[PDB]
Amino acid sequence: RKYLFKGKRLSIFADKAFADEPPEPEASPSLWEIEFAKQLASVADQPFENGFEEMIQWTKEGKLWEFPVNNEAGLDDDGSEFHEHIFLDKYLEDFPKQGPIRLFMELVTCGLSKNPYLSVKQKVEHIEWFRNYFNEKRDILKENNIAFT
Amino acid sequence: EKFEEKWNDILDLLKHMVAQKVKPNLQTFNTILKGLRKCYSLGRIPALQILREMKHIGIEPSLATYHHIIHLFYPRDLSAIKMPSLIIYDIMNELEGRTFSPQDLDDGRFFQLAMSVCSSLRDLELAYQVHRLLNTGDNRKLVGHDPLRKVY
Amino acid sequence: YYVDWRMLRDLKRRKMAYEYADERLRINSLRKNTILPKDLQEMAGDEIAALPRDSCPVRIRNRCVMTSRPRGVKRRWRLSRIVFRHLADHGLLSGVQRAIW
Amino acid sequence: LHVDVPKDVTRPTITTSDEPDTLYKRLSILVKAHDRAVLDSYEYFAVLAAKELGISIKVHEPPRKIERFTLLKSVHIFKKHRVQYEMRTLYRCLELKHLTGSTASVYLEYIQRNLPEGVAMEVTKTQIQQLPEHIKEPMW
Amino acid sequence: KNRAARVRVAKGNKPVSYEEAHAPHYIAHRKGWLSLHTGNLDGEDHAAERTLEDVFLRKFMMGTFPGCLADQIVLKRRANQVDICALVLRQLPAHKFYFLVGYSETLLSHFYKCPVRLHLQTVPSKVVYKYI
Ligand SMILES: [Mg+2]
Repeated sequence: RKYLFKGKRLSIFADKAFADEPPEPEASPSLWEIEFAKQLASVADQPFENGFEEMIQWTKEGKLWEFPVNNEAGLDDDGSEFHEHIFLDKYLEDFPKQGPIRLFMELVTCGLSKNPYLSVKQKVEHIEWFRNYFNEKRDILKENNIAFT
Repeated sequence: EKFEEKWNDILDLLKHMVAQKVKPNLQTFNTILKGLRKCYSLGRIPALQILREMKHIGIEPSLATYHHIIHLFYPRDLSAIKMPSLIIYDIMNELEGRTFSPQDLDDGRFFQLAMSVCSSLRDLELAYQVHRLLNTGDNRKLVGHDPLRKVY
Repeated sequence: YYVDWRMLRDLKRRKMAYEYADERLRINSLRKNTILPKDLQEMAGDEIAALPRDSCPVRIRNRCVMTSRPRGVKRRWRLSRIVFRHLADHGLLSGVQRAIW
Repeated sequence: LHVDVPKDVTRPTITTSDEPDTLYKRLSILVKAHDRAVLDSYEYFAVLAAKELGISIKVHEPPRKIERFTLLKSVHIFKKHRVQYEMRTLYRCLELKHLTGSTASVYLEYIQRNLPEGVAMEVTKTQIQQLPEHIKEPMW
Repeated sequence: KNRAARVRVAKGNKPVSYEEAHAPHYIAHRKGWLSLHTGNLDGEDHAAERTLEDVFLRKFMMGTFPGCLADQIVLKRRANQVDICALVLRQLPAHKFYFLVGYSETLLSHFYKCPVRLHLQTVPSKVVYKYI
């Protein structure tokens, strides 16, 4: 008799041959859409039932460590590569191609390649400091027969 | 003043939703049914028609959508208790074993309302189906808040 | 408030040595070698001297974090022998017991 | 619960990828603690857990370490009178074998989350992989 | 004579608890450790930081529950979680404990940036091991 899905319908609308044609984020989430979502969450918001459900919520919030333990979780050094940390001679092009300054900077870049506590950006900054230092000391170097830049 | 005019007006808004190529969502139908709870006597045939259109469009009825149909077919202040409607039995068969998620602001209301209808009809078998639905998956999260959890 | 004025002075020495760590590293590197002209090395010997005295990291002293005691400190806990004994003798340090053998 | 029981409990979604899985030839788990009895209970819990998932496990007890240091007993003077303290570290090594990368993550998570207080783990995975494609063929 | 952590004999009228009765040389023999972390195990770091955090957590709980602590608190660190287990006398009303638990947990989680939980076991009165 009172069949839920058998009988006449309004028929104002038609079958959705095309579905969800406009994207859900038509614009950046507005205050109206941001607030309705918060209310939907409260609809199913019930208190913790055991220590598992509490730890699940802490994990979703980042409060509790993820397992298995990864000692480098969230620790990506600018998405670098091993070759960037190890091969640093590209940055010594401005320096003299030979001579005492080249011999010294070779030692500097050798240590920087073996430094696990510095990022590529910090390693480059050590190189740049010496470039500007010797430039300021152009006159003292020239007396010693060393030509810089 | 006139329901027939009022209903024809609300339908006109729906007709302009298709002229402008705007497709309705769950909230659109949920809003219409919540309004129909005022006219219990005359909203029964309109209310069922909406749910059939919901499936044809492809919108999936949520717990809130049934919460409104129950109110409209099982009034709390119902003098005519001699021959109550049987729709509650059909809905429970439809929702048997399904899992539901928060998709509206009246999802919590459904379970408290379903238990009330079971007590009114003095059918304990139906109460087990309603409670059994609450236990499937994580439906327990939609029982209700502090006021409605103790009533259920 | 820190424990005493001696702990405060040390705290500042530790915060100014961190600021001047890179600088004192780069300049001091120019002196700890035999590859650069001695004229440059003598000049870096003066730039390092010109930096503020509190930048020098050998003026830091390890003091008890709770009593600011200069000597008698244990570096693993940063506490003096006297303060460490109070916590150990009470079962408040995890795994520390008396040594009987 | 006597009469009220869940009907269809929700279970997490595990989707098989198309990437090949890691192959761990060995996986050494060195747990450390001040208390031997805690290691015995964890050794029982871990060995029982490994056996229930199909993992092959062996256990041995590395020699314990005791670190002793001396302190001065008096607050002032009285040099000759000292007090000595010690810390004891006890070890239990769970040597697992022939584990895929999915089996080693779920097992390590399960046993790492249940690591008692005062117990530290030192996992040492040993992966086995083919040779680099360049190395496979000498190229001049 | 050794005066360290010894509740000296009175005339038989001083009620000492199990923890108080035992001198330091019974640590690891008859009585255990009040704090359990992995920072004093061999080849482990951050002993200084765990020990300082404990000292504060003990002074904080005393002031937050003044006169309501029957015995010393027990601190348990697992992963980044901190757990405070305290025997508390039944002096205060029940709802006051719910306030102090919510307050002390939230405040200590935002101060050490770790999840902190408070576990309270209520006793009718202090438990006396022996009268000394
Ligand atoms: Mg010194």
